Amino acid sequence: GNVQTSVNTYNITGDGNSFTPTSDMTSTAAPAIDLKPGVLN
Amino acid sequence: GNVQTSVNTYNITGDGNSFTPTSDMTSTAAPAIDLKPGVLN
Amino acid sequence: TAMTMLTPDISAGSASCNWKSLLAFAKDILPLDNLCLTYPNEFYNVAIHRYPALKPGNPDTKLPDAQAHPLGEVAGAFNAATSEVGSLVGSSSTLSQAISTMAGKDLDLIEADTPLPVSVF
Amino acid sequence: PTGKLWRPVGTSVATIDSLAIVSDRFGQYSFVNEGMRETFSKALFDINMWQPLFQATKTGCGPIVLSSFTTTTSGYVGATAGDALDNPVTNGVFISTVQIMNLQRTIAARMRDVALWQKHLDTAMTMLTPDISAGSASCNWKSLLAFAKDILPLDNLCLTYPNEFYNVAIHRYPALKPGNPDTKLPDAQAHPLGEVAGAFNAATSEVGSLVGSSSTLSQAISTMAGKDLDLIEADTPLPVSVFTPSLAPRSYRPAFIKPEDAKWIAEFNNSSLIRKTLTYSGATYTVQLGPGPTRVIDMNAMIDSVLTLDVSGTILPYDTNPDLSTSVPAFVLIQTSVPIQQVTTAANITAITVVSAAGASAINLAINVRGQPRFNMLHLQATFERETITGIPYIYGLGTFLIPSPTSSSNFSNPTLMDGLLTVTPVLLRETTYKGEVVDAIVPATVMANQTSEEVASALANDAIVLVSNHLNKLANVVGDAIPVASRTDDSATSAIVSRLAVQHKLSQVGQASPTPPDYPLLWRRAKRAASMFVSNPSLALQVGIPVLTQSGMLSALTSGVGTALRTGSLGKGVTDASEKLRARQSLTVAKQAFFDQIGSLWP
Amino acid sequence: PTGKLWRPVGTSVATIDSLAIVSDRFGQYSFVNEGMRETFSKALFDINMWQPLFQATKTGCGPIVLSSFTTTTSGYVGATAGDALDNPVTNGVFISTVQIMNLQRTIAARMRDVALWQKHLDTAMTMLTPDISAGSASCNWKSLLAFAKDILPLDNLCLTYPNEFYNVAIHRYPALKPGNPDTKLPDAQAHPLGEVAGAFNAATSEVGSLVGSSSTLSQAISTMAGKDLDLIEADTPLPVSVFTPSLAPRSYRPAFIKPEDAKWIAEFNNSSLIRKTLTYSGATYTVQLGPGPTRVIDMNAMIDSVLTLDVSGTILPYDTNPDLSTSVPAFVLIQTSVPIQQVTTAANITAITVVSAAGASAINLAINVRGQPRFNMLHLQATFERETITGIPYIYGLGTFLIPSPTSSSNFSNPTLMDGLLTVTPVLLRETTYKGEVVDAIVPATVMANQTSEEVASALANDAIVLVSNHLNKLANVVGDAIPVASRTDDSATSAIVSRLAVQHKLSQVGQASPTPPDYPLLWRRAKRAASMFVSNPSLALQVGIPVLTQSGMLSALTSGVGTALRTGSLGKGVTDASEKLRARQSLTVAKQAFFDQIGSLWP
Amino acid sequence: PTGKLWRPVGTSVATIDSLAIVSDRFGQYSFVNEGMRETFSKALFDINMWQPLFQATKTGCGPIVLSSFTTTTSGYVGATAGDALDNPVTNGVFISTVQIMNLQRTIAARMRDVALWQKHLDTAMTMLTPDISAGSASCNWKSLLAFAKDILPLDNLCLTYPNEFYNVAIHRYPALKPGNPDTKLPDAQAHPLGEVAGAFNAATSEVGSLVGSSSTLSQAISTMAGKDLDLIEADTPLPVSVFTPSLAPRSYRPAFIKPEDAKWIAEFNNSSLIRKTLTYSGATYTVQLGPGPTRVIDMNAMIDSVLTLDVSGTILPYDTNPDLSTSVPAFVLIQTSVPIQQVTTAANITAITVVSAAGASAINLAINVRGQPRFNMLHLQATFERETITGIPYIYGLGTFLIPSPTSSSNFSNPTLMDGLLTVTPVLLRETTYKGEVVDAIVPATVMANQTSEEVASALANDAIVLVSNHLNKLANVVGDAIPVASRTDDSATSAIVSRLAVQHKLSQVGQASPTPPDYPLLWRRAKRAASMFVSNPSLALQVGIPVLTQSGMLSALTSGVGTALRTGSLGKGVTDASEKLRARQSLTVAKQAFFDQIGSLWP
Ligand SMILES: *C(=O)CCCCCCCCCCCCC
Ligand SMILES: *C(=O)CCCCCCCCCCCCC
Repeated sequence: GNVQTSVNTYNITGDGNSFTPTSDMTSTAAPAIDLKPGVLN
Repeated sequence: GNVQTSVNTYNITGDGNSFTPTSDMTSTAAPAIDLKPGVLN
Repeated sequence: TAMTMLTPDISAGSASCNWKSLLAFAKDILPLDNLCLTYPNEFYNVAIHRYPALKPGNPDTKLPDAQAHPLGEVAGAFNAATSEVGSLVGSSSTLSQAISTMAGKDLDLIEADTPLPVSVF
Repeated sequence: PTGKLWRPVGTSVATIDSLAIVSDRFGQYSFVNEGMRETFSKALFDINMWQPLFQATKTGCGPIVLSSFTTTTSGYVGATAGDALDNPVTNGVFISTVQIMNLQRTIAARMRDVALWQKHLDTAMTMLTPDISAGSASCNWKSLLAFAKDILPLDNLCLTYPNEFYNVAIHRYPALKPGNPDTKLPDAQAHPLGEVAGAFNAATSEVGSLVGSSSTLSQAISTMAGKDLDLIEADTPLPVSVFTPSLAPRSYRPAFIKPEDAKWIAEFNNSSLIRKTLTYSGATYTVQLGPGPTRVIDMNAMIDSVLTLDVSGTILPYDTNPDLSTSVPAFVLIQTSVPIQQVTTAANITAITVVSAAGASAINLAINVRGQPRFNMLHLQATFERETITGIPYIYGLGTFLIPSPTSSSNFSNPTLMDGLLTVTPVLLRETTYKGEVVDAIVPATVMANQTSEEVASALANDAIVLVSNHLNKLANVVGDAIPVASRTDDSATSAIVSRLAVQHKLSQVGQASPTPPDYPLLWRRAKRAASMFVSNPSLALQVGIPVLTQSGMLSALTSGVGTALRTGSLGKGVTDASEKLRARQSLTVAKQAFFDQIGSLWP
Repeated sequence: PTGKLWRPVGTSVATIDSLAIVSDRFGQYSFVNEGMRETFSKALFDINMWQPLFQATKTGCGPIVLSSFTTTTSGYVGATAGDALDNPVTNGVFISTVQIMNLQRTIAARMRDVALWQKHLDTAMTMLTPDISAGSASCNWKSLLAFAKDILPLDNLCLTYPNEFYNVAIHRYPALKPGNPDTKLPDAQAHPLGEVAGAFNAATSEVGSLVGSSSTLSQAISTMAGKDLDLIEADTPLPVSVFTPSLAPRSYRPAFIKPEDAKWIAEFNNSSLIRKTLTYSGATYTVQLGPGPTRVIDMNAMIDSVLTLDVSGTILPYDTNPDLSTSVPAFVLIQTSVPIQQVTTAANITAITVVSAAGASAINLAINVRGQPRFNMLHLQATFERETITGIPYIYGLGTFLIPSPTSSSNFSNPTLMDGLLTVTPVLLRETTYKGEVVDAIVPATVMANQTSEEVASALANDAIVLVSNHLNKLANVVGDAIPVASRTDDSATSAIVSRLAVQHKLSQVGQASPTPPDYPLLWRRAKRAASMFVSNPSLALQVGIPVLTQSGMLSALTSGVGTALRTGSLGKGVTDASEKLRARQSLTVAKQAFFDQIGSLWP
Repeated sequence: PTGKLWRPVGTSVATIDSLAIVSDRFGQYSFVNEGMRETFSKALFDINMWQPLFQATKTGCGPIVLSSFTTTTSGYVGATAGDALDNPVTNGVFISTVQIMNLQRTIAARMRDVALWQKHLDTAMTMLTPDISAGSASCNWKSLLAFAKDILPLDNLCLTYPNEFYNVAIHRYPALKPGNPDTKLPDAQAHPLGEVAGAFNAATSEVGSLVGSSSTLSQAISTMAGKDLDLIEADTPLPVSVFTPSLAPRSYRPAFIKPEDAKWIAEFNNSSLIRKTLTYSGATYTVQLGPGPTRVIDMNAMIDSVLTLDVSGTILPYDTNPDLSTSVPAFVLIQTSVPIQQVTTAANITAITVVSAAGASAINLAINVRGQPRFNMLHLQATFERETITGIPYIYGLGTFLIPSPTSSSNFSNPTLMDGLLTVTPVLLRETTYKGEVVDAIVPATVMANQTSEEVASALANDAIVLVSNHLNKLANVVGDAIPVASRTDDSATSAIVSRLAVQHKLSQVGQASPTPPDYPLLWRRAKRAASMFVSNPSLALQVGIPVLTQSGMLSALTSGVGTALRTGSLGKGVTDASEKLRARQSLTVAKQAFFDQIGSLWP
């Protein structure tokens, strides 16, 4: 967790972070991208 | 009690709230609204 | 079920209960199917207007208000058990109530000396 | 427009022939229609996300803009000169072949790069369930971190780049809200790059989950149109192909199946024994057809399959009648002159071929398992073929014993090894079998309430019955799945049936005193268990004597209901019992909050 | 915008009621939003492709431009006057109803046309696997052609139009690269109309196949939200409906199931025999309840099903005790006064109803299979109904024998035909059964590690256990499928569990010398086999005494991990073992190149 | 573009650093790309539809325009400053976080609202199958209505709002055509809001159903790329993970499985008996290894599983040899010095551990079922672990009896309880087993035609064979499903094989008189049953001695054919037998028209 500083806009051990799940926003990237023949073109 | 922010003018977990009954203001909404025939018109 | 679940109504002098505890407490008791757990300060804002017990902390001085301003401002003022005389809302009705009967059944004329249809009873 | 772009090779005037795919040193420019940019953008978007980890580890090469693989050509873009003429596009955005190659191998190379890191980020992320589905629940960050500082095994990648993975993470888990730099506090809202998608997956308390209930429907709709559940009780010849019978090899236990319970299996019900002989491999053996009826697999009405009669664990009493031992058990065909069930004595049996014997007598195949010597699990097995039995009116497959010398001891034995678990496997799907005949088409409606209790369980692997069972079974999972045939909600399924019972019970009341006005509360409930009994055991609808379900209306009715029922579910079908379902989710988040509370104490 | 187009109707300013669906002589113009043109273009595009075969065979009628079915009207387009008012579209592209009819029946008519040819092109194309997945591999064209000139059966359509099919083909198989006319050499690049799609399906060596790995994820995501794998170990009442129990009729073998191993089956454990009588069809028979305990199906705790006790292949010793023969085997209910397991003698048994007898005594149902006469496969069968047993505290279903005359011979026999394979089929899904009681909701978490080894395998078709098993089974295939719980990759699944074991073993160490600092290398590995043992045999998580898996945390934990795990797979999840997977694909292309080499020699 | 919108925080000059997610009091504006508006519009469109029911019941709040949740900001929109710099969008349409919240909870709240009504509309709609699939068929409206006026149960919502539901309905069922107000007659055409979608689902008589045939293909394509059917007979090491083995616990019947038919099970084939002893729980018992060979589960070659040997319904002759009774049956390991199959007498058996005994002797576990006392269904069960047997060259799991006192009576008994149904469940997927060894990778091609008839059915739960069977099984359902391997259509599957047979039979003819020119009509037909026999019983392709199917070419060939075959189906694949399929649909509509005719009379 050693301080970095600019590489990325947020420090991990940074001031006032906060792990806190909300039933409201179910974390998700993009897995189901459609590529099948008919659907991709 | 998770922070909201604007939906309503007050946060519940907000700063310096205060439960404190006073014999002076007996909490009450409006139940006895008169609607009987003669009295409503 | 959440409000009365901590008698927000006393009738002589005051009496507080440090808010943190209170909340962290009902966070328990309240059964998982209420609606005061799904909207805390969406119910709280409705509540503040019905219980002059819950005084919300003012945003720009972060302290209560002494006075409590629930929408039922007057009605709630005139129900408090005023120490001079029991309760105006009570003593008032217990009277109009009796007045109703007195005229109604026909208590007047109770020992009238003359034929009266049984219906009159 | 769509397809490759073309341009007037003959110049100016572009007719349906003065065109030509504008190819060149880069390959052919194919048009990138609006939606197809959504994909390549959605793919690149998911890679750019990992920007902070690409720089940290000096891989990558800057953010991949999809505008680096395309171009701004203009011409007519279609699939063929003729139709491309009706799509004059100006300064459209096309991607040349050689480019369609990089945007491909780039998204592929980068995809590996991230696929790896993305795996480390995960073993650490999910390693503290950042996902609840009712209300919230925090877990003081210090602890959390100081905790994973432990658990995470020394070869992750979340220990070598904490806030190089954290920055990638913040965009995938709206659970981790980074503390704002100039107020040093969270944000209430969480802004992960998947802003919308993640919003529309949360288990919304009004109705289960839109992403769920939506698919469980489109999924069912697929099947309904696909297999051909529609037309499930159609009354007219249908090619077996229409039933896509696959992976279908059912096994039995004959020598038990009554002949009338399944046409493909006749029996030698004759008074005495019918000892015959046959020179097999020099040695002369005697097929028995012993005391009992000896049910044998008939050959006609037997779709050229792969019969594999297994004889194992089954008793082998060579202990008593010594006659039994020494005889090599073997599946043998038996051509009889007079039709079986009319074949009295040996002179009647034309010939007997040992289609597959078992090397080594019955005293090496044994194995003592507490007195009663059993059969060492072995599989005899023919490969019956429709035409190898051409002309031959009577012929039967029999997995008997082949005794090397019949005696008085084997006078009440009857060596039929058919008590074993035989497994026929239709090796030629095109041809089915029904009521004893081989056909190429079924008549669905015919097979309904036409089999008996066991004229079903005794069906022959890939025969109408087994096909008109594999079919109902799909339709049975579409209702079971999508439709709510398992609650007092008088659903579309049990509703289609109720309307039939009414229209039915209503005309049966027409003519005569009509002393009974139709019920309805009783009809709704009767049809509810009818539709329910179906979802339950799809098969039943084939057995004669099943209430409601077996009248010609139903099914033909049911399906076409369930049909339109799926094509309207809405999206919020999940509103069903979305109350207890919700209350159960809050139940879990309350217990998971309890977990975070320990992570929060133990590792302060 | 979307929906039908509306336009102001009647006198007044445009308003929410001024509007009216602009219908007319052509039907109603429905708007053709951007994406919906992608489909009809993608559909027509796939037809135009077959242009060279339409002219050759004089069918068709020119290329189908989607711009022939639409129009350029303008107005407000919504689903209802109210909302259509907020979509003023000018010169949008709408397709009128009567047109939405042709673009339909045209794409349908043409679709048949091509579907046919397209089938001939194929039996010839795939008839030489034009698809490899690692590196390249040619096959000198002359040979190839001169070869198919053979194989292809005389009724194809690739022999009647070679380079009329070839031109269609070149656009579907980037394997066949036509030789350019003015340099008479190939092109290196292959330009098939499916330029992009075909590029994005190639098994990219970096990560298996984007089209694969992508779907295997969205597929799992569907299930995860669908069935309701989430909430899998929720601790609170859940309607059976929430478990979509369908096609669920499990079969057993009672008269073996211990009474305590499954509440729905009590036994008459009494000293002597309990011969009772009953006039059934005139004739008086004696139910036995012989020497042993005779386990009988209890009626209460028996969800109104369709009990069908099959009695076949099972021994039938009418040979010894002649008493047994002559008795028609039959499933019979038995109402007892005092509760069973307290019912001593005949006077205790209230009454006995033959709910389903077998016509013909025990000497026609037999069939000799080597001394030991078996039972000709037959199915007795009641149709128990919740309320037909109202009030009646004690009643049991028993598939006994009904002896026409009890004797000394049958003094140690005990005619319970329950040794047969009974098959109960819940005929009314809404109601489940648990621990012996009938309910309408389960409490998942309760059924975990609460059954015993066999208090599971002895479950009753559609009972909590069988439901809390059908559920885990889905969640078991989502992990088994999507997540890599079968390699040393400490995946998201086995990771969610590890965090529980830590937090768990960590507090059990709190208070007292704490002489053991948590392990982790040992915890990771212990939780890996825990998550693995689950994917393996989903059931286990119900049996008391299973390491890790049965602690309240796990599962509730696992799923919610596996959950978020699927919602982030990326696309290149296939990077897992995409090395040996790749090396195996090159292995195949090397062997397939070997094939083309013979096609290349034999047919020079 | 896509992602959140950014703006030059440093003003004017927007570089790859002077940007910053434009967040604020509303959250972060995320861009709403063209297609993502299609969804939220398609979702809102399906809600607006229910407008007439929202007003009727005073819920709702007016029509939901998607233009109420968005905005018209402008800036650069990407996933990260770097890539967002290449998407300058002006006055794009973004939806702020707090808005992405309402459009969410609104569509959710409204979704509940309608989901409910929409359910009532249905129990009434489908309650008269408004969907036919061939030709038309009316049902005079008066009757219809006056009819449902009955059936519909008193708690619907279609009785409280008839033409408040009717107006919602008219837009979902193009069956109900409302009578036009100013000509008081229908319309011929039906204009339901789903105008197009409903047009493209009708079972078009030319080809089954585009929506069906389309999916049944994309569905198969998913699998083909997913599981990894491609590479199905790859000849090279493949991690077991590549086979996603899940929910895989197979059960047997050892003490029957020949040792050579399955390496994981050796037998003590020794002359006399081998009575050993062992102090178990104080009491001294004698393991027997009786008269017969007593096949025992070998421990090496036994993937640390969960062996659970069930012993029930199996005979228990404590009646004869009294020696048997009193002995607690129990699964026990047996470490032998000299390798088994070479272990002659007691002094040879190193030690014997009772890994799991059954409390209570063999006379409480019994239960008389007609003379022959059986075993009360009970499950003994070890938990074998790879390394608990480290070093130990010889050790075997044996579910024997543990007699408390061997006698002359048990001199021909042999107490192996292995005749029971043992169920091994691999508890650690990563490791597989092949030919007796434990490995981490299979070599597919090796397992083809390498097992024998029963060297397959005797496979050990999660061993190469069982894995190279679970795999073919998927590929078997892709062909069975998508491809027409069940009709005389010489499909792409049976075609890929035919080309192999030719190339094969053609070179075997090279060199020598070549007196036989290849056949082809006979080859096509031989390969048709080969591809067909595969779809039928996928397994076979593992057994030595199967025509065609087991030559190295096929399969590796087949799949790669079936592969490209699915990636071209077109859409109208349903044209296959779309004639009888059509004729069957007309058959149903003729019978359903017959129904409407009664609804039309009974309720006039
Ligand atoms: C410094 O690296 C100390 C360890 C703190 C973080 C290491 C990784 C564990 C936390 C992950 C944060 C990013 C997403 C999980
Ligand atoms: C967050 O919701 C934590 C729980 C705190 C409040 C929940 C409801 C109990 C207190 C009620 C406040 C409004 C009027 C009772």
